[PDB]
Amino acid sequence: GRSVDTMALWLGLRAVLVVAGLAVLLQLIRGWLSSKSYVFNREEIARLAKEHSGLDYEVAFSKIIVELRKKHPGHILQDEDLQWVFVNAGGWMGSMCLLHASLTEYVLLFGTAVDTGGHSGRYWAEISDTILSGTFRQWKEGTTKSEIFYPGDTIVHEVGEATSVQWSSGTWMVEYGRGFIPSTLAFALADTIFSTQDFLTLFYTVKVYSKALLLEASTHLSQLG
Amino acid sequence: GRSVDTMALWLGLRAVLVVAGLAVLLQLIRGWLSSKSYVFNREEIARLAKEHSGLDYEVAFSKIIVELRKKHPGHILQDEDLQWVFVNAGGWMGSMCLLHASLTEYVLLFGTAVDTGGHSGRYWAEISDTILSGTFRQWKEGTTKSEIFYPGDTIVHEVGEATSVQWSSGTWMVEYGRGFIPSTLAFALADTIFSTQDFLTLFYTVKVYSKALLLEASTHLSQLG
Amino acid sequence: GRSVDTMALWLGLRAVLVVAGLAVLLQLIRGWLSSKSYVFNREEIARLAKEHSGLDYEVAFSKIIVELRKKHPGHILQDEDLQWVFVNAGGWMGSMCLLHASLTEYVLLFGTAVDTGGHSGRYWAEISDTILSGTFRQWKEGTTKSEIFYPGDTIVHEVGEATSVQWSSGTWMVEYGRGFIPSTLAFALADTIFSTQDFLTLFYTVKVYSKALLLEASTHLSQLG
Repeated sequence: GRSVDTMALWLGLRAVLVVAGLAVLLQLIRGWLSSKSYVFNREEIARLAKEHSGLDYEVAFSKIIVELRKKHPGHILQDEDLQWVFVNAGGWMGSMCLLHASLTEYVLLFGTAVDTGGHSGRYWAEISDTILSGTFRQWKEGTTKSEIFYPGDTIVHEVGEATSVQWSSGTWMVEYGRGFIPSTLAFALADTIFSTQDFLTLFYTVKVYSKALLLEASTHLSQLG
Repeated sequence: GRSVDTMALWLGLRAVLVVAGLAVLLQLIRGWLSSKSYVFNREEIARLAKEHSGLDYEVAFSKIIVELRKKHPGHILQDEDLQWVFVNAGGWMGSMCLLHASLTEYVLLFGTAVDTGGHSGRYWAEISDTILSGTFRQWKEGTTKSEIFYPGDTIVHEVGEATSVQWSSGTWMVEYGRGFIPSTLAFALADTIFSTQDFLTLFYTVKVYSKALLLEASTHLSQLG
Repeated sequence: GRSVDTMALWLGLRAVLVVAGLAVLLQLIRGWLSSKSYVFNREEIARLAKEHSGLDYEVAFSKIIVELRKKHPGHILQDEDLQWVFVNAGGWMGSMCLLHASLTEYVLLFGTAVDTGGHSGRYWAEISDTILSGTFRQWKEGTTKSEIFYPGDTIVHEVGEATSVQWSSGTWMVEYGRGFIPSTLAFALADTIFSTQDFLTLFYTVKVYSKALLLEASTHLSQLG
């Protein structure tokens, strides 16, 4: 009767429960025990972006790239490899210009020229966004109220945290990520696979990521010999 | 030539047509013949929520939970099992606090602190939402115009109906569902599987559902002996 | 160590790269070499829609359908086969009324009664939208700025181009598509498969497409004999 169907549904739900829980456990294990060698730190990136947040955001972009190259030679992509690529993730749409990426860190310019919003993703990485222009509304898990952030502010999405994110048209920011960067890739690509079907954008995305990894390997080789 | 390719495409479309049609038919068969034993009714929930819709929505939440426990002992989750869980479904993002769930009914608090919107889902269940705060825009199938609803109003999403739904930031409501509740689960989880990749949220969701089912079974056992 | 994991990740990224690149190449090959026999042209559709864009959009809809039937008998669906069907694609939600479809062309009425937005899709087809009412914000790839278009304006989404699109509530337009129309179908259906789970909407969609193809075949047969 209804009791048997309730029992069966409960058994299936418990199966899904243990699957999802062990997936979370494996994410934690891969992340906490991942290597932690860092070229940048989030305070450096945030201070650099905040200093230029009063400029036009594209002038700021350029000045930030020049300063990052000056202070971290061999770790920022060259001009020929810079490209704006759409990012469809968690139900929102923006675009990125990747400057640096390794297994443990990334640096990029991010933003959107449309009003958009959705899920932030949940992964073993600490992400920080410093607003150059626009507005960034963040809604944290377990609460019924959200906060707006403005140019000059830095939002820190912490390890294992999930939020709702919402950007107004014309919102541009500098983003630094630290942790187990591969664990973000799935989230970064899901809407491309299951929603937009935009395989040229996927091509561009994996292309620039591979170029950033190759730059880091080349610099590591040149500095060890 | 083009005639043969047109014929082939038409054949494939007819295949998809009969597949989708028989899926709809099976949904109807599972739903209409599902059991219909009810602890609540939608008018009771709607009147209770409308009475408190002039309060702050969190005060209303608390008073509604207390009254539901008083009038339906053994059918509302205890305080230790109440939790705000994100809900990513149909392209929109909100959050729920489940109070009751069985095979045939559910009761929850729902809302969002971001502007969001998307598909309502289509399933064999009658859903009713009573607005405590915010605005709820509903766009029904087969029409070119939408309607806004305000605090104190109840929206009834009827069995087999599909709509577009849109909520402004700070919109909170009391939701009651009646029908074949499992048939909603797929819709409730799809964006988590194929968009957000947030497996800890999936864990939380199946956890609270399983707790609600266990409460209902425990109460059924205590009342039959 | 970290060097080996970096190498492995780079190898996997290169695999994804060549897969996506050859998918794009196959899309280009199927599209460029597809047949190019056309019943309409985009200037005709755009001029007809622009002429009536000062009317109420539903009066415009009707007058446009009457004129299209008068000028292209046997290529527009009859009244009994006209239906508003929800379209969930690329993270946005609208609705369409298909008037014409073949392997190489389509004509439909499109719009939304909710604020929505997302990815435009990327396929080997040239799409043109003439706004009857509302606003259409378009954000092109490789730029950090978007443009708003108003009633009477035509937006041309070109072959292989990807954009972000955003419509305000009450935005209605006339859409003409030219190219390899099947290559759009995946994008048109993805959110239904992986997000909304709305199989009755999928039924309606493949039903009207099949009816349009059958009309075109019937007219081709009646005109060749």
